[PDB]
Amino acid sequence: EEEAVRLYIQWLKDGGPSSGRPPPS
Repeated sequence: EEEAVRLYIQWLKDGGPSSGRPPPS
């Protein structure tokens, strides 16, 4: 991957679109 994901999935590891944050983008 490209950290399309690795900040994402990972953001998603954080809880995705329901994280305390928002997506990688």
